[PDB]
Amino acid sequence: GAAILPDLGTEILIPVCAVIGIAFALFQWLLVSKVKLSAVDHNVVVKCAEIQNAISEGATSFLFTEYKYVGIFMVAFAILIFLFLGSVEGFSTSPQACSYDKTKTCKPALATAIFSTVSFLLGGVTSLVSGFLGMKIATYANARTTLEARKGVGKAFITAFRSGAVMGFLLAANGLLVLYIAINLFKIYYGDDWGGLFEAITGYGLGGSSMALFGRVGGGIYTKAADVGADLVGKVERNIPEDDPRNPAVIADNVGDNVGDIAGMGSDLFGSYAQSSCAALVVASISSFGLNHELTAMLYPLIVSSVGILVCLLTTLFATDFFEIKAVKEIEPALKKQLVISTVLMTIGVAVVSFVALPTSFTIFNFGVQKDVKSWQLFLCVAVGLWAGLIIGFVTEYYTSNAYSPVQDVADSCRTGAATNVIFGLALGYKSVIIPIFAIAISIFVSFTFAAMYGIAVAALGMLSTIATGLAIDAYGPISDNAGGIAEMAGMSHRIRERTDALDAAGNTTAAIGKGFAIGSAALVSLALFGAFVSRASITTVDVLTPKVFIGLIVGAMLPYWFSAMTMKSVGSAALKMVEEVRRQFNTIPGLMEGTAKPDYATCVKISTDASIKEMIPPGALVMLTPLVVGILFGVETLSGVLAGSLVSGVQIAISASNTGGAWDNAKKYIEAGASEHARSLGPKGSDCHKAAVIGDTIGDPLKDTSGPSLNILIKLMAVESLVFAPFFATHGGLLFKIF
Amino acid sequence: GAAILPDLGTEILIPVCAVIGIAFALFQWLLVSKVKLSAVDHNVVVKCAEIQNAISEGATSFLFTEYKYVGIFMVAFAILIFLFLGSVEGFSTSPQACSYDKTKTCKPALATAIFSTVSFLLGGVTSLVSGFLGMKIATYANARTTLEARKGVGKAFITAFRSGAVMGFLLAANGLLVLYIAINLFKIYYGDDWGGLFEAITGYGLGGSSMALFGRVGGGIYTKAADVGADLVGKVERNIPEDDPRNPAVIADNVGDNVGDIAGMGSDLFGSYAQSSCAALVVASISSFGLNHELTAMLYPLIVSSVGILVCLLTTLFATDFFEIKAVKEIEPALKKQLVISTVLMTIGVAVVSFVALPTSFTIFNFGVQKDVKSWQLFLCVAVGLWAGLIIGFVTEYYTSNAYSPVQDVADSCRTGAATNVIFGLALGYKSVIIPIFAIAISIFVSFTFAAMYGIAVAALGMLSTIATGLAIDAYGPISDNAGGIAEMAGMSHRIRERTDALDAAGNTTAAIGKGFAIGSAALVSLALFGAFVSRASITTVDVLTPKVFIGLIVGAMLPYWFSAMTMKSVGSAALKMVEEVRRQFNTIPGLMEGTAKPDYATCVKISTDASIKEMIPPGALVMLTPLVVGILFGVETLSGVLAGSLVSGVQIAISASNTGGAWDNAKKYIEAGASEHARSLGPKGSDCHKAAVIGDTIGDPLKDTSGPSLNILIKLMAVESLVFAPFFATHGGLLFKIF
Ligand SMILES: [K+]
Ligand SMILES: [K+]
Ligand SMILES: [Mg+2]
Ligand SMILES: [Mg+2]
Ligand SMILES: [Mg+2]
Ligand SMILES: [Mg+2]
Ligand SMILES: [Mg+2]
Ligand SMILES: [Mg+2]
Ligand SMILES: [Mg+2]
Ligand SMILES: [Mg+2]
Ligand SMILES: [Mg+2]
Ligand SMILES: [Mg+2]
Repeated sequence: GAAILPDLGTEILIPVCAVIGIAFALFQWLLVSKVKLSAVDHNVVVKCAEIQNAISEGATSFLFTEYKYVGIFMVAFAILIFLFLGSVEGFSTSPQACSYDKTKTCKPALATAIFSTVSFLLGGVTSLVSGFLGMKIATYANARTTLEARKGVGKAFITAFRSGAVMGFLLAANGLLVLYIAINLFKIYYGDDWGGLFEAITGYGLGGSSMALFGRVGGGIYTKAADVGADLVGKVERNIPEDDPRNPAVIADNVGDNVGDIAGMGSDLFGSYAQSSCAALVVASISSFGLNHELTAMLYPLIVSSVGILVCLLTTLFATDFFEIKAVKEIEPALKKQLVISTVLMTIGVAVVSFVALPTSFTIFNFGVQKDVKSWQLFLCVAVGLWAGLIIGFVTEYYTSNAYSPVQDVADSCRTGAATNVIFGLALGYKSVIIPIFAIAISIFVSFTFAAMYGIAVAALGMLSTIATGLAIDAYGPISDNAGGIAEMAGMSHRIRERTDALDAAGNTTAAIGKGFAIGSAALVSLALFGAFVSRASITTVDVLTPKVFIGLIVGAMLPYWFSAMTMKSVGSAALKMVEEVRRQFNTIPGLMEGTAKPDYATCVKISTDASIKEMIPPGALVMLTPLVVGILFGVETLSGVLAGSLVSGVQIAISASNTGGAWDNAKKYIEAGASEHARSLGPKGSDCHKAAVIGDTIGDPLKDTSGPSLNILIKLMAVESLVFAPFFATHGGLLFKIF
Repeated sequence: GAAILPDLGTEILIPVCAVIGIAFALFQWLLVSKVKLSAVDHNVVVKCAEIQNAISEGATSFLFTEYKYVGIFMVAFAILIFLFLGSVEGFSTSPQACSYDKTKTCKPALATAIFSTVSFLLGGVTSLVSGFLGMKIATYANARTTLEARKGVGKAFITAFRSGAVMGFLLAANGLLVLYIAINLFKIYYGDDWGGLFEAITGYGLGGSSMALFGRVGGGIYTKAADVGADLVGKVERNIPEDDPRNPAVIADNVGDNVGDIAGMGSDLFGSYAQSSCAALVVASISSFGLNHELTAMLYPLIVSSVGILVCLLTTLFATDFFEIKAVKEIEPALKKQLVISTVLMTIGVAVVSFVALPTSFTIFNFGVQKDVKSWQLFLCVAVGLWAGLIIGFVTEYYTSNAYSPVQDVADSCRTGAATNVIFGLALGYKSVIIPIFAIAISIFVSFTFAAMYGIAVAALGMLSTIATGLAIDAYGPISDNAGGIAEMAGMSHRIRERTDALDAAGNTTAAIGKGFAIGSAALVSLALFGAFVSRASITTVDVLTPKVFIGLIVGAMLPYWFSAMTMKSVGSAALKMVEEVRRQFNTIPGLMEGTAKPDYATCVKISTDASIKEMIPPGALVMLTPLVVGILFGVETLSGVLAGSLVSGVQIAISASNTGGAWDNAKKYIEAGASEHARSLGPKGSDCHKAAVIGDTIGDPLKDTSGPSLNILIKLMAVESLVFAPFFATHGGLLFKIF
């Protein structure tokens, strides 16, 4: 059944909304350019601009180096996709029976091996463009946020948030436009074979998350080596302020906010967006929508994202035009309003899209059977994902903001030293998982029940339907974080650093919230892909109580720990070398501590550049080799176990790591600000409580910026990778069981 | 068909072997009594006796308090068991057709409800005896180990190890003999109805682990609050030795080792022994052994345990007589040789047992079907668990002993502060899970394939066939811990503490190893019980990709994190109180720091007692209520997911926590001993490195002694509980799906 909105309306609506989001982001970049500064007050403006240039050059330099390796890996792995998928029907040029309906004839499997390779490289390139653009705006707006901090918090907040929105709307409108364009290009070849079209398209998400795994790990290693080294020697050993220009690791630290927290994060979320859209597409592909070639209903996920951009645009105005921040206590509530407003507005949006872009009745593929589904049931699938996200944001704020007891109790535990600070921090993180898991389970139950794997996929997209806003609040953070580091390197007034610090602490909470959305959506989308994988691999039942599935389940559950071991050990080893370097400079360069001599920044940049590029590779290998190794040697049943186990296991450590690290940071920020008497009782900066907080903060650095947030990528990447290679695994895999 | 070993022989062999183990234990306790002391230098002998009595009194006191609460919970829960099980057939007294053979009449379900309650209480009481006896031997051997340290490590080693063996053989022979007696007593009633005989018997393990959960958590909180408090204030703050008699928290610290590391541990391992034997028995009971009433083969697991006692007796003689330690580097290898010899001897013993106690062919129940199994396949089932254990032992040694690079690098990482020490230690723990998980997976695959759930249960039992020795080397540790604690409190020479420190470091590794075995066997027995549950609940297929199962899976996987949040927070909070109290005495009691005034030990004992008796309740409730809540509300399918999820997810956190904490401890011991240039450069005691090590160690305290080791109980306890209540859930559960 056709919908109210005709195919031509949809063909127009989607890219119109994208260009709108692009226009809007370009516009926000313009308003941010209204803040003038050059390296030619005035003496302070010149210094800020010199510091920005140092950071901007350091950031661009690292991404270029990083993307070189990753681009090469991108090219190599694309050959593997062509070869393995092409080998399914021996590289035949002949058409064959449809995988989904043996009464019909489909395009040759080799064409699909080729179009998978193309969309993969599309996804890889879009992923790199995402993180790179985000870096460009972030390294542009940081000093602009510092300069506007001379006029109050509100003025600096806007600059930071407008700039976060630039990244938000650019990433979200570009990822949509490319997908839409790819789908229409692909359709030219595939014609009536939508099954093959969208099976090819799923390479897009595989491309996105592949180039994101390396950018999150590599970026995260770079940034945390510097962070730990700068803060330990600077603040704990030498009693100098954070981000002090004497500290040789400060440039690498602040560069690191852009190459990890911004660039890697942008790629990470692009992967999430792309996989969730593609997952929905691949199931609709072989449900009534794709079989009846109903284009509008087929592109329902892209229509939801389209409305999401408009909703997020109106939402953004509330924090950019309609309201101003007068007290620092208004920052976190302002950012949270963004989530609440977008969630409420988008519920209405999805209601409308569900009403105009869907027939009231259709069928959804359900493990070999066309299942009857109503459009109001699909509305609820998108909606549970959307609201689960908001719930996750709220619980995450509660456990990571210093406006509430959990983080204040952690700061408070500093009176008895670093050991109690850490025990309390760990326990907080563990505790934090409870509600998010419950929210995820409710989303799974509701959406699985109504619409099977498609429902779960659109629940994932629901949670990410507000991604422009989500990215905006998140990106706002590292921009504020740089703004404070620049203020201190520029030797500005203490009132400036206090303002940026308030903006920064809100960004800490905000970045934890972003991790929650990433982990929540990854859980949902991976589950949906898992289901699609099982179908595509022609498995009758994934029975937990079979030797093959169970070994996969327990081994898959171990993988997130293995991955965490590597990345933790890497940061630890790199930070250890950074500390030794910072100490060397302080102890051998005369006048450095005195303020007479310049530190050698480039040496610290090198330590974390060398460590990141080298050490990003094994965890990257572990994630990408696991589907291939298990699928080839052990078979699709065992890989099924690996996927379920790594999902339910990886999710727990991801959440606890991110929240623990976030809480330790904000506990530290609490002490540093001294905005209440309790906070003031743990101070001043330099006290034993403050230093204990800093210890916990630096332990949490790799937890929340390297291992923790990369875990969502590990889970969803393996899931999509498994689906893509399912025909190959089902045919040529299971080797060890065929031999013995 | 009958085995070579006739039923009457088996009836004799088993108790004879239990009596041999009990006689051996008594003999060792006798030889240990040859070390004389009394409280009535010669002052050194007197001071040791007074300190020992203060520790004995404290430990006997706490367990009485703890066991009183637990014994009351036990009685209540036993009523719950009777009521819920009896309600399945409305408490009818009428016999019904046997589920395993409709041509036969079985005893009423009501009788099984009664005998299940009886076996539950038996297991609970035996668990309590196990922990209490262990505490009584440990608190008898501690000061005798101190006095013998005057003659050297070798002498001290012998008394500590002889004593650990007292516990090991008493616990193994007692667990065995009680189970043998219960089976014969229940048989008087059940007659030919072996299915019901052994279904009732499974409450034994349920009682064993129910009580162990509280003994582990309660004792664990008690000891760790003291430990962290004593260590932080005394060592990091006040710069005094560890276990210094001036420190008010030292008595509670050392009582703690007996109350947690001994009594808790003893109950814990008893539950493992009981569940594995019971898991094997239920499956055999409705296989050919039970269907054909072949006693010898039915009691195969008990015969294996009978032989293990004898094997371990021999093995013990190698560390007790045939070899003398004369140098500190020989302690760990002696300890490791215990595992090696027992494993090799038991491989032979298990071969002999498999040859004389089984018919060459038989059938094992396999989800409704009788699976043809051969006796050499069964030999391999128990042998693969036996050998997986040793691998776990070797790998765990490699990660927790300061003789190897992992821990030495952790210690080395102290050179850059507490933050790096914590990052390295966490990474070490994560890294450590890999081989054990693979070892468990291999064991599952082999034993699952050959003999389904019975094979799996029998592999778990295999892993614990050498439990007398396993307990011996383990119990050796806390005894050695107290010995150095007593030596310091007694003001004995530096040389004595040096010998005890060498004994105690080996104990840290040995404690990690015991944890490895408990987690390994927990995974195995839980999976077997999971499978039995599924049949008992008449579940046709546990399909991962159904809404009901998957939500159980993701929620199940979260439970171990919820549990770790609670226990970590408890210790953190009680430790924070302990620190405040210790600081108060040092700061306000004139003459304390000077050693002319005595501290108030009792107040610290009271803080540990109050926190542990209170805060053991919620995590205990989380474990025991979960099957009931899920089974009653959501039904057996969902509970299935929960059983799988908590298994695969819980083992990862249990392994990484135990090993990280172990590594932090021995990294500290390495610095404290200065037995090489590298270790010395990190010292001396009181250096910034040492204090960084102490910070790591104290964070590790609750990880490895409260949360970590209790996790194996969480996993395995929910598994027996689900099986025991399975008929009740299958019939009266799943309400939320019945209402709607
Ligand atoms: K941040
Ligand atoms: K120990
Ligand atoms: Mg920092
Ligand atoms: Mg930063
Ligand atoms: Mg910063
Ligand atoms: Mg921060
Ligand atoms: Mg940081
Ligand atoms: Mg201690
Ligand atoms: Mg101790
Ligand atoms: Mg001790
Ligand atoms: Mg120890
Ligand atoms: Mg300790």
